[PDB]
Amino acid sequence: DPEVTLLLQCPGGGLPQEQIQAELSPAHDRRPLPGGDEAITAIWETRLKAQPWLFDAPKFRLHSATLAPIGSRGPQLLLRLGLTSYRDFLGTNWSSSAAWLRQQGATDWGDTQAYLADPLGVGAALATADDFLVFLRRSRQVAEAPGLVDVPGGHPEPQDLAGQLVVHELFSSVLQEICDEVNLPLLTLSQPLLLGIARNETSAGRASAEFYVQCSLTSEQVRKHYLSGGPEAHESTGIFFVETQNVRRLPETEMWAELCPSAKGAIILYNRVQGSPTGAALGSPALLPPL
Ligand SMILES: CCNC(=O)N1CCNC(=O)[C@H]1CC(=O)OC
Repeated sequence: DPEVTLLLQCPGGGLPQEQIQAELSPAHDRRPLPGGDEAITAIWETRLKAQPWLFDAPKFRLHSATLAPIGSRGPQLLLRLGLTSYRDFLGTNWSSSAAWLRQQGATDWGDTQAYLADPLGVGAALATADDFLVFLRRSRQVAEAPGLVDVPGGHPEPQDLAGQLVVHELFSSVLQEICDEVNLPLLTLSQPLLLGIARNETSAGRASAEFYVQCSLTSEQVRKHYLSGGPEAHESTGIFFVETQNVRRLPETEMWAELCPSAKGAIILYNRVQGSPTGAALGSPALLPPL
């Protein structure tokens, strides 16, 4: 799977909000482009003069994520974050010249991402009460990954002493994205666990935080809630469900070729962090079938 790389695999079956620190600093921002940020401004102007209803929006930038020594007390993860925008994304990661910006970042800063917006995405492995994960079909008419399978999520917009509010907005945003797209009541959702961070190499290395969320509704109830919004209540064109039993071997299925990179990230991290048992009981052959 060359189009997805794991930046972080969380310990302990995934980290709760209270174990994560953020450092939001202008030291974590994109570097100005070698010939100047006028190249970004020019692409944006061209785009607005075709689609003048488009708007800019602020985004969090991922710089890096450092895990504590395993088994330690205290904060277990430090997220280093800066600020970027939708405009900066369109002029760097989405640019035809994105590979040239990665090579120049390696040369100038020893960092393939130094000249990339790299907005932080969020996504969920969302499990039902009857042990299915939730999948969404993307419209064939959008610009990014048309017609591909996704999981719930999005790209959160901003608003450890500003740090804790930023971690709160990241955990909040994955629940809000589930309520907005799947049409589930907030009180049917567990507090999220962070499983890890995956990078999309087809989008020049931009990263998504992948979470596990449990729903108290069955697959049939989740489907009713999604459909009862009507076609205007969701950006996706359909919903479907795969038994957690079968998610284990999803990379061997014909579905795998249809998953967008960030959804592949969520499923690899679900299988390594919530699946893959370590103890004698769940590891026994009748509960963990060989091959
Ligand atoms: C639905 C919320 N719109 C949104 O988040 N955008 C990203 C920021 N600006 C935009 O103009 C749109 C572009 C887009 O793809 O929306 C159709």
